[PDB]
Amino acid sequence: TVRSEKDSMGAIDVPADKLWGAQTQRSLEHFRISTEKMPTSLIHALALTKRAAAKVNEDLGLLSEEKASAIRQAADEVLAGQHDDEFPLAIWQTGSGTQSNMNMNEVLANRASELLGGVRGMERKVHPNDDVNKSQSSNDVFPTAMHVAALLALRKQLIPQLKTLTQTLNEKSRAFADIVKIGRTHLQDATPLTLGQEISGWVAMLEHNLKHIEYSLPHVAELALGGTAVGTGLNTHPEYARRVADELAVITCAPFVTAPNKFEALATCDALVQAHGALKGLAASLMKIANDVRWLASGPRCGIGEISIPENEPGASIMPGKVNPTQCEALTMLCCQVMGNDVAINMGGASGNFELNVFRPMVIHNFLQSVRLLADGMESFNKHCAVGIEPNRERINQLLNESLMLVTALNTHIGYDKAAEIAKKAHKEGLTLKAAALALGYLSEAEFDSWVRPEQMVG
Amino acid sequence: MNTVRSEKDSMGAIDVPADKLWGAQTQRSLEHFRISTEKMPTSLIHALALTKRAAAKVNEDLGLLSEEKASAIRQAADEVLAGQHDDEFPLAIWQTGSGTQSNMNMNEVLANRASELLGGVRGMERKVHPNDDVNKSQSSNDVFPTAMHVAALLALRKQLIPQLKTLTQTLNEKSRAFADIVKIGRTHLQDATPLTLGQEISGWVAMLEHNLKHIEYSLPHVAELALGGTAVGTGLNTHPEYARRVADELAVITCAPFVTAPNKFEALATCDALVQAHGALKGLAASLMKIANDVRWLASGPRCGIGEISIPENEPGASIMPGKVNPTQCEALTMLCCQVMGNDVAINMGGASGNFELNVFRPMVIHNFLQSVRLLADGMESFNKHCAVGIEPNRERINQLLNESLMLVTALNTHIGYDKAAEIAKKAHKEGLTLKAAALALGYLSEAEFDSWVRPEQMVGS
Amino acid sequence: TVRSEKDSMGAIDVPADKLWGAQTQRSLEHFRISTEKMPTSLIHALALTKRAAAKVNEDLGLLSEEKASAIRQAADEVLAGQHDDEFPLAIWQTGSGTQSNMNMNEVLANRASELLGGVRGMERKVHPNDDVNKSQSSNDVFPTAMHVAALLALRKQLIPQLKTLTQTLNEKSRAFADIVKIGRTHLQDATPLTLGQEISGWVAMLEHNLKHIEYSLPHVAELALGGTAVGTGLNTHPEYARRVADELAVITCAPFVTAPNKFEALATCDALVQAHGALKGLAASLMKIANDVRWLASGPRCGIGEISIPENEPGASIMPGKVNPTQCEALTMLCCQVMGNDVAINMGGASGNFELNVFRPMVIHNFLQSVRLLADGMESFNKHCAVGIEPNRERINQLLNESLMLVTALNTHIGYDKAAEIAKKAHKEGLTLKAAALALGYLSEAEFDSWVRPEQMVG
Amino acid sequence: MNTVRSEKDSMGAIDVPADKLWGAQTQRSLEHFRISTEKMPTSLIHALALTKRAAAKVNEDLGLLSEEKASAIRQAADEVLAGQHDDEFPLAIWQTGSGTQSNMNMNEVLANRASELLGGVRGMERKVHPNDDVNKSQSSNDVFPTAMHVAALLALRKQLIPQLKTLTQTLNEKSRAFADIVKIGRTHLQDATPLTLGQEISGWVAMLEHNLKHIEYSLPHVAELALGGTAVGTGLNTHPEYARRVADELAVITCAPFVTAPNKFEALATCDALVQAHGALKGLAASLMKIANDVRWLASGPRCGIGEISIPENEPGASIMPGKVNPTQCEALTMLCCQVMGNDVAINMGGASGNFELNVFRPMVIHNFLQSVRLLADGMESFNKHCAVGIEPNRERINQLLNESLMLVTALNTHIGYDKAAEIAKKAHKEGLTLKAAALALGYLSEAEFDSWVRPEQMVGS
Repeated sequence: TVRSEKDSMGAIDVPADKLWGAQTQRSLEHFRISTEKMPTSLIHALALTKRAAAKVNEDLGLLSEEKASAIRQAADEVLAGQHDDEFPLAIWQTGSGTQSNMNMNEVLANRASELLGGVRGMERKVHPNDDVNKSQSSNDVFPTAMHVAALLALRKQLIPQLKTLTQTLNEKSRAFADIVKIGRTHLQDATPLTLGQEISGWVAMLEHNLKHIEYSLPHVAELALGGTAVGTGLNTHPEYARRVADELAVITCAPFVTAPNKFEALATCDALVQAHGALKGLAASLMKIANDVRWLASGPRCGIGEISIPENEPGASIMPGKVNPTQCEALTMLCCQVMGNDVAINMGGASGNFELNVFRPMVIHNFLQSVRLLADGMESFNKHCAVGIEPNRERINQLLNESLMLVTALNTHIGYDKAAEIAKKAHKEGLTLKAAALALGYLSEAEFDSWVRPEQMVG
Repeated sequence: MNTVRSEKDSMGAIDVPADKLWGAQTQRSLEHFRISTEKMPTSLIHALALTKRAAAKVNEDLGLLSEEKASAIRQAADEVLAGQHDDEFPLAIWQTGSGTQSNMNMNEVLANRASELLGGVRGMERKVHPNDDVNKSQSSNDVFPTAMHVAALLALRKQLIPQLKTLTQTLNEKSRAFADIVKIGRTHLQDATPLTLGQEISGWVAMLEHNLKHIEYSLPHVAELALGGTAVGTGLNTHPEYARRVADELAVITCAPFVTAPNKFEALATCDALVQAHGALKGLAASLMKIANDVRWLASGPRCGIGEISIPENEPGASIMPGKVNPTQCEALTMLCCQVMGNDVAINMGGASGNFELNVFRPMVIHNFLQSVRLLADGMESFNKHCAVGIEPNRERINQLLNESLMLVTALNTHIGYDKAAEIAKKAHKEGLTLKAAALALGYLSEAEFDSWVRPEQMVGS
Repeated sequence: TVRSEKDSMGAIDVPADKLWGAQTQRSLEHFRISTEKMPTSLIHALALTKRAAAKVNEDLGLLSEEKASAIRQAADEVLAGQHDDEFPLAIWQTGSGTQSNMNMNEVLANRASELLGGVRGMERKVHPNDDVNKSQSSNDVFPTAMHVAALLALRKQLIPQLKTLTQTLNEKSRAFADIVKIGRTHLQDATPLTLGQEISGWVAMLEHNLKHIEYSLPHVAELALGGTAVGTGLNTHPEYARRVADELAVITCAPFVTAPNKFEALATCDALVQAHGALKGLAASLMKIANDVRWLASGPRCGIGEISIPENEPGASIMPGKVNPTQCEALTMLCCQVMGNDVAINMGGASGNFELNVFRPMVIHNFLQSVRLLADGMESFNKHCAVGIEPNRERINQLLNESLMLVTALNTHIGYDKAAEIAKKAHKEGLTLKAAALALGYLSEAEFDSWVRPEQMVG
Repeated sequence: MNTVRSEKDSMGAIDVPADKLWGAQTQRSLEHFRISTEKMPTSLIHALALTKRAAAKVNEDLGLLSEEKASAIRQAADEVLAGQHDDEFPLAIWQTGSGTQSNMNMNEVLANRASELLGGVRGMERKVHPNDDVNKSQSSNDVFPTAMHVAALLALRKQLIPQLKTLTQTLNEKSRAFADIVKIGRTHLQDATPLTLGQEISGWVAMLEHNLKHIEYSLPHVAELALGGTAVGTGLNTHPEYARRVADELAVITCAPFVTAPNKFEALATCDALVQAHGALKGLAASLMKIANDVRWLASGPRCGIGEISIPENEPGASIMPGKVNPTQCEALTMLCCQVMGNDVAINMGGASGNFELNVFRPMVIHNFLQSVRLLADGMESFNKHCAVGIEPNRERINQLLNESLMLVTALNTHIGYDKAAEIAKKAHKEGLTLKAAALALGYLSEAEFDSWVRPEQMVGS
């Protein structure tokens, strides 16, 4: 049931049906904190980092072709989802990510040994440190995997979902471009704008956010690998850093480059602090959009009720028309989460010392969570709410013609002071605008219905 | 004034304005920390003066400081407390992290002024000395945390708690006045089963009562004072009774229950009492945000929103959109509640960042803490007098919304059965009818039966 | 492989080997956001809430004994860990927690049906809404489960671990009460204190934190159950609210009470905002303690090096004595997490509207995570670091006698000005205190070794 | 002054101080929002004056405002910009959430002053009118966000970016000066393989260069101006060229690349540009915290810490502990970096909280944003001139730590083999010896061989 594996501290029992080794087993004894583990995206990024290092070590004559090929095949198995239960370590581990680095070194070594016709354990043919970790430190591997995971998740999950939601809202803005509704400022009745114009604000927000996120990508694409322990690259080949960044760029099809300054790359999480700044901006924009949708849909009788949204959940038959805006609630909740995650990231990023920032597992846990939340949240909100937004045209028109600020249209005809008098009149008593205007003899009713035209008041 | 006076410290001489009472170390800090515009708040300056006044009294009691000097120092401190020397404290929040520079600012101003009170002069011929006399038995390391806690506890007791109690009382009066006004409930922003306006306001009242208790629970820790720990917490070379005596003297002159900190190492190395007390303040900010939002949403309109209540109209804006009045008290309150949340993060970072024997994030921690107390106290005071005391129901609008909603339909269940009641609600919703119109259209009851059976006052409990 | 279950929206396929129903299945379609699910503590609290409601409904004659007993037995199976895979829903769901409430209603109904000799599915003998949810709303059930989970986790996990760590540090403070070391303020050489005194500061911090956490418990013990949809308790028995709080108190052995104001209980998360305030205070204290430990242990040659800590991880044989303070790193990282979690909670708690706060899954996700992190982190730091803190007595004494601030001891003998002169002398040149004092003739060397006694300088 | 002048708005008459230039709406705000002490910063007041000056010019160009009135309004605005009217702006941050009250403050002051410039008087007989003239073509809803962006962009361009560039240059000079000084590395706070002091500082330089680029990427969005959107974003009843013309005029008078916002609905409904730009500022705060901490830790001592570098000694403290000087510039910087983090949270909450056509958390957002810019700009300026320009290595201490560490042992591997080198390191660690002493004790090499083989200058790359 168990196997005895060894490190420099001695022997330790490891489950026979697992591929990790002594160091992973010790971490399981020493870091039994909560339930958060490395996410799949990070495990995959670590496997890609080892795959690239193995290829470059082979190219430089430092690692045999048979070992380099077996390591790459084992890494491909991780990427293919064959070893998810081989990565049991907590986020709340050593702050450099050493334990997860060793987790990957041990799993890949034991598995590559089997691929070469050998066995897992201390008789293995491939060695976690001398082979899988060759030319590397935990110090430069872990920030490399952080940036690989972050850049790929932004490119493959978040940005596509952001574009998809933007396109849906752009279509809605065009479809509702002629529907005049009442504006609200301070929650109070204002002047008209079209529903398409209001939605066009949401679209412009999402377009701006995309640009801000795109501006953060070049820094995230810079990789620490090759800085080794403290940034000098001592005892590495002078071409290794460029070569491994090039290999990661080839195998991921993403524009990874070696970090021009390895001291900044090891001592900080600055690229992720900055990139997460753009994500909390997106969270603030999505919060506003989600709130507008649920407030506009509120009712069906005692709120605003200007739009309808899809009803996705069942309800009591005695309560027809209570449609809780549950996609909006999920989205607003995750936006709060992103704001909190930003604070955790900022504290970790502010807290480097000398040659190494050792808040890294926590920083990447928060960062990748925010990406998942925003990407999946935008997908969910798009599919289950935004694509189905529809106007309640009768309710929109009823509210539009209730606003006393339609009196704006009378300025050019009878002057601001008499328009302000009609509005103050209708407000002080319980009268409409036209009832107030006719009681003052400032115009005829035909003059009113010809001059007060909301469709002419939207620019 | 252009003319200068030469003041000296152990590093040499520096020119200070001739018309000012500070000395060399104040001038060095003023010149070396030209960072933004935030200065020590008056509450903290007063707390520093109180600290020096108490130390002078105790040093005299113990025979360490002459009556003549101790009395002059206390007289100078009383001038500061009376508001006669606000312009003598020019230093930034963004100074040394222990607040040494503001400690020295008080030492220098009080020494120069006490010298004048003894018939002497300000400057290097002074009769009273900032270090040997005004700072006797003290370090910046125990003085500044003491002033922080004195300022914080007095602000909580004298400003925040009374304003919280006043706002709670007003809302309790409104809850009682509106106890019989049934309105539509809202959950998820959707129409829901009814409750009274008084019941809804009673929730706000209960929130403020709970917040008061949480704040009260934080006060004993803030009442613990570092004074007597001196440089590292050991109290080296101070009188064994000094720490208790100075806490007792501060308790006397402030009428507040200050005590000496039982562990001076915790008192110097952390801002933990303020981190915890600010936790209660951010709780209050979250409650006040919710109350303020309920008020402005319920008041929204006057025609295109909810409009269930009216609030006082206090100012117009620009002439564009004539007669439009906004819930500006609610907005000021929601804005300051956001500020308190951000201040909590800054405080938490400073509080988490002590090293060894001293936390040196102190000016920033106390700047944020006292700001949050001002914002919450003054904001509650303003919201109360300019909005809450004048909340009124719009009874016709409340009834219109309630009676035109679908949420009174369950009152029909006992009379006609669930199935017919649900059929009525479904028809009303699909066809845009009131429940009464749908029920009459189906022939399931008479108008008189509907009016007799559908009683909102029977659907809210007691 | 599948079963057809129904709700008011129609039929939907549910895995035959699962116990949930139509509403849980729909939630799995509509809320596919990230990976965070309800934690076990919350699932168990929900099961306890249903168990108590079933007992009270039976006592009041509203639910048959056979159904109430079967529901309680099913709930006990959940509490016994027999149904962990029956709760698949995301945190990022409806903001009231309706979906997880229905998840529990459906699992308990289908299972209780089997316990009565029936089947799962639409032919079941126990019904999720009419039976398992009787007298309840999602609106009052979910905040009840939040408070049950929070109070029990504070009482059973966090507070015991806090007391355990405090006791360890108290023992260390006593053991090192006579070891004089150099104080540091602003990172600079100060006057002496004992190592026991310095550790006594950590102890006092943890004692204060315990009191603050204890002060938060009475509010968390107040339960919303019985407020139903909006707080009025419409269509419930007048004794139900008190009875169900009493039953929860009996079955948990914790002092639960019914909330005196159900409107505050439904419309806010205030008790948890306040309780989390105490937890972020503990995080700030633990951060400081952990930082003191790792800085005091830094080295072994180019830092402070005043204490040693256990070495739990292997290292390269060529690098003996590099002992990374990995427990300190895990602890400081989770303290940053708690600070971020506090911001997320504060935003959710500030964001209630009218009768209901609908940020609840996110609030409780963060709150229970902070409890796990702090409780498990204190356990880990205690077992794997704090219990093994030891002084490096030679290094402590070497640094103690290096500080020029030992010149303080000369004030009472030769006066402050000449003491300040000796210190300014030793600082300006490259001399010790005694070399400077002898070169000035201010004292003999016997006078120096008799007057400068650090053990006499600690109070 | 006790004497009053009666000023009027649409709600009635109110007394204002006779010696002040503001009007009825300023007085109502002053009296109704007595909340704490934070007021509009001078940068924002100036940005409001610039906005009014540009609107007056464009309104004149379009034939909507007489030359005589437009010129007098611009003259009054120039007086504000010249610092002649700071005491005329008494309003709190904690006012209406749109900033209407400060919009009206500028309208009233400029109208009353422009009236005087035309030979008229202040008050209700004035010749120039706050609403019809100074606010022509405008709403508070587009004026306040415009002033926010004008103040923010100018502060970033004129204060923050130049100070960031200056500090970067200083640290680059230090990196070059110390390029040959090998020191011990530290990872996890533990002794690690060596690098040069110049390499370590080059990390700080690279951090500041990256931060500059991130800040620069945020500027185009802040340059977009809401002016022309009026009340809800439609620009109802304004000239079709007004929005472009006023952005062009602001670009001319500020020499900054302002443009009209392509979507006025986004510009009114959000503070998104400032939420994003502040994200870059909190990134800079995290970098500066790390740099400041490296400096104070490396300078720590002078005898019981690290002590690898020396920094300027700028002030003493109190006489207790004589001659002890603290890294006070580092402390001010770390404190303000904490402040920026908290300010980010307050900004994010305000930015997330818009509703419908207008975000009404604006005074609080801009208060925090401009504070962070002042803190970071002035803090970098202060840290540079009072600390960074004077960083110096303690060469003997650096060499002592390096040579007495265990981390040079790998230099022996190629000469005696890994196994003997590891044996030497293990013996040195267990017995408290230097590597040289352990190697000699084992008889594995000579002292001359050790000195020849163990070359730190060969262990740092290039």
